[PDB]
Amino acid sequence: MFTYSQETQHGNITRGLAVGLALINYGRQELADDLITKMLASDESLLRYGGAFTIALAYAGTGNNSAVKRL
Amino acid sequence: AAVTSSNIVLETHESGIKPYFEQKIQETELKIRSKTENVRRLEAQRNALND
Amino acid sequence: QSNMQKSLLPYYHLTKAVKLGDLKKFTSTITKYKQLLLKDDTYQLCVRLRSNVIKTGIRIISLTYKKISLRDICLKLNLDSEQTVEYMVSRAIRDGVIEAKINHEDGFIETTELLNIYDSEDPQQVFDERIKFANQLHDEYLVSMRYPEDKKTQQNEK
Amino acid sequence: SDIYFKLKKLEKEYELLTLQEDYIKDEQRHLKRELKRAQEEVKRIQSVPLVIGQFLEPIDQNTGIVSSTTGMSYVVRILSTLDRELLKPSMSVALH
Amino acid sequence: YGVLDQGNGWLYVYETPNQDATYDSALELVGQLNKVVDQLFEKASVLY
Amino acid sequence: IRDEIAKNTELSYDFLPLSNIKALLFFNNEKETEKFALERNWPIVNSKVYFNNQSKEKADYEDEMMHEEDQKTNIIEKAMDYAISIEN
Amino acid sequence: MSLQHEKVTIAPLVLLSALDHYERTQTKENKRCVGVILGDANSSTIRVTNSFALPFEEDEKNSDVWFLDHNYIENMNEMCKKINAKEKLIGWYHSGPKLRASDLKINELFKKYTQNNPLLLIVDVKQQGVGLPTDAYVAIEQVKDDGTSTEKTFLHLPCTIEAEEAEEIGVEHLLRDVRDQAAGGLSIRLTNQLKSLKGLQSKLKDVVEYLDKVINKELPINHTILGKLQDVFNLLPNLGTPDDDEIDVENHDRINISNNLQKALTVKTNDELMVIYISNLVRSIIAFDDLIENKIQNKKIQEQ
Amino acid sequence: KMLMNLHKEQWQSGLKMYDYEEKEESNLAATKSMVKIAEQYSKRIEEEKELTEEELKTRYVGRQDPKKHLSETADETLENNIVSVLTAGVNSVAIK
Amino acid sequence: YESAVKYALAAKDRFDIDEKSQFVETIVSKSIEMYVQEASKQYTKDEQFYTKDIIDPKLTSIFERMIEKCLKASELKLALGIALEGYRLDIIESALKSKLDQDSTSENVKIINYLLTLAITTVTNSKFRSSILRKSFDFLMN
Repeated sequence: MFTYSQETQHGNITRGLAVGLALINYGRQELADDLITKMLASDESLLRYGGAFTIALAYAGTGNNSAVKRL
Repeated sequence: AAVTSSNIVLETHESGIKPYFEQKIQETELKIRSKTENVRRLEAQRNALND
Repeated sequence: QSNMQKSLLPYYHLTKAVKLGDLKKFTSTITKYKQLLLKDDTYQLCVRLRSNVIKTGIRIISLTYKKISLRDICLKLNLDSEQTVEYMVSRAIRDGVIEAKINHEDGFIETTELLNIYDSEDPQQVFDERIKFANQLHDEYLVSMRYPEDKKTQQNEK
Repeated sequence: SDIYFKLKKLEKEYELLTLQEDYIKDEQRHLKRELKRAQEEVKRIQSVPLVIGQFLEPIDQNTGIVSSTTGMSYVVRILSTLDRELLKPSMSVALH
Repeated sequence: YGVLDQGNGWLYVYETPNQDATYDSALELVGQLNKVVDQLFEKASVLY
Repeated sequence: IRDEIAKNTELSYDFLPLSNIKALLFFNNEKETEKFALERNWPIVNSKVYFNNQSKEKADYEDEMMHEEDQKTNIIEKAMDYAISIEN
Repeated sequence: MSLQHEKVTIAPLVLLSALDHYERTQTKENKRCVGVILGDANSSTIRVTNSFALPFEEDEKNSDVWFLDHNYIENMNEMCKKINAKEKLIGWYHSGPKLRASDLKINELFKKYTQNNPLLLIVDVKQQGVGLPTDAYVAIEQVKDDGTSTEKTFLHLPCTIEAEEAEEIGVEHLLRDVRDQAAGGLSIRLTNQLKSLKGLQSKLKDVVEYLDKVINKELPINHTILGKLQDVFNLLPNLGTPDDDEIDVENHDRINISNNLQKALTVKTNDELMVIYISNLVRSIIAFDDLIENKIQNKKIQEQ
Repeated sequence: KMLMNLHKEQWQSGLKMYDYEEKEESNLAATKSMVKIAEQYSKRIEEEKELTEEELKTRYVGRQDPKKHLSETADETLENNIVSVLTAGVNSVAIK
Repeated sequence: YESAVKYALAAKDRFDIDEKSQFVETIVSKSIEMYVQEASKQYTKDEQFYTKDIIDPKLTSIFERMIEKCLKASELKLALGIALEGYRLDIIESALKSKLDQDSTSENVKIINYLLTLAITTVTNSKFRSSILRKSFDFLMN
């Protein structure tokens, strides 16, 4: 998902890939910290956009201090 | 007294979970007053900058 | 310039007795007001302040005259020997009271200068005290905006 | 004790208030830099080129009436942190 | 702006004693602001 | 008493004859007076003491420690700590 | 040719164009995009207005082999005279990353087309230095420091970069950062003092090292470097002089005024407090008055 | 990164303390100017318990408020003097 | 508070008659806290690590005995409540297991639920919160 997000210069396809990354990382909590740092460091508008929602889905349905500060 | 504990014997140092209750509840009630007043202080200033 | 002297009448006499460098005046008052000193926990300090009659006796004379012989100070404070002078002053300057130096090869005491400290790093220490206290007042007021507002809200209607 | 075990979850909630309190300082800094940025734009307009009018009369105290050497007559908005006391007498003024 | 030595017959002459032109202004600064605080203190404390 | 007068007499004198230090700090031999001098690290060369010599070495001891550097407070430190209170 | 050349200002159009060209010729891995630099010259301030790629090859086996197209330059110069009147060939750029000695040889041929001395303008495509990536040079000739061998070598011209007011507006607002070309508050000016000192630290190290490698490795002597660095020592301040004593009088003067400014701001925040304390008594009275006044209203309804 | 640039004079201007003639003038001028508006700060607040914000400014001529201007002057000369003593102390300790 | 609790366990000697008497049991309470800090990090690494010398022998013996004292008040929120906090399996498995007795059908389910809801709400640690969940069902099923 990540590789072909960087790869395609079409803007629609990057956004779909960036959001679709999030979905896999539902319920991971702690093991989604590798992904989240990569998405947000990129200077692409679409990558960061889905990058927030990696953080939404990992800790979804219970609170978490680390997640609230980062966002 | 002056050789035995024989004052404030109804709480504090009775079982270890007893002084755990006391120390913490007094800390929490002081803390929530501090955190609300600071957050209000600091928001009055950020509204001034926004303004 | 204190707005009463109506129980401070013994300690006005004490300022005077130390001040001239006179020992007899110190004896007469301490016996006289013995019950009062005993009550106020100031009698213990007056065993040391017997000692400081002469030590502060020096302090006016070395201040007045920058350079004054060992022998001249024997005149003034009626001291045993020239050597007796040197001992009293030497203690006081370790305690820092005089701020002076005794010269034994030219037979006089030379009161040391303070100079100009405006060209030294001393005013930077004074400011540091002032700066730190003022920063603390700006932070404190902002907290105390909030506090009356809580008190009033809790309070029953007016 | 019951209150004490309910507490544990409350203390976490107060911790997010703690994080709000750290968050204000980060917002503050952003705004202060930016107030000076906003102000820089307005200095661009204050300075050259300008075109010289003659100030007539205030019609408000934030909006005035001027004439120009352009050959026209306008209603203009008076920018703040400038003197409103020296528009009383008709004197030459500059319009952007 | 001189002083006279009688200890050997000399005349020491100096130009104006140099002074902080800044510190003159700063006495005036303290004098202005100080009365502002008397008013602040009066008015905030006659509320209660 | 003998150790106490050495402390007073650093500030008072810069140097003394060995017969004068002898009279002042009370001693019945010159072996005692010089032993006492070299405890306070004052050369007895020229037949004069030299009080200032111990003063130098106490000052160096203090400069090596990190308890003396921040007591002074340097001007780079004062301004930067001054700057962050305001911007806080 | 030209004997007026002190500085070369570079607009950020030129720096970006060169950068693009490297990546649109597919030349990478320390191979060279070389292009012509266009704009006014034969002035103390050289300004480069524009740039365009030239066809160019290099073989790093033998650097006495390269390909430069002779047709292409003429055709581009003709076109470029039409768009702006500013534009004429005033040198050639190199894409770096360093100044190779292979760059003399190219410069030698390049002199013929030019109406001035050509410039060797290095634009680095990977970012370098606490200072700029962009460093400018002019070919001059001089005698060495061994007093033997007159070699055509390259004279550093310093650079600061400039753009017209036409270009500049678009630069300022496109940028979406703090900027090292502008600055905000006190907080950013503490940053600047740390960054400026860090540059000194790194730069000093290069000087010592250079001194080492002269007496170890035994690279040839330069009295240009050694001579300039002789001056540095006499310029050097020292401690214990009357001058440092005059610094301390000024430090008291400036911190004292900073103390009075601080005191002033204590009275300012002491004002805000008051306004709120007045606001608190007025709000608390009227808030409560309303409730009382409502009870009476409700009471009319109830009665019948 | 290219568009922005990093300046080589960014490091030189950091490590240069400006001429001292201009600094005696700076402190002297600034501290004196705040006396004229310090006095007017009292007259503003002779009353403040009066209603309406515009009203306060119309009675005692508090237009372009003496509280706001005087403070502003206090913050801006203060920012420069802290940075100047900083630069001066950095250079002397650093270089030798 | 910290010089005192560190000194007590550093010693490896007596401070453990103060549980049995009344003196200072604030030292004991800080020892319970200290246990959370070490156990957390070592629970990821292993599920057996309680008999290493990294963890103090006083620290381990105090932790179990505190629970013993809890159950004699006959309020089981203390026993279990501390047990979850300590990143300890052993205390929980045993605590739940002993006190099911068919006091009521309704009530035996309640004993487990206090701890169970506590796990979900309080503990965000993924590894641990998963383990607990399997244990809880084994006693419910039993």
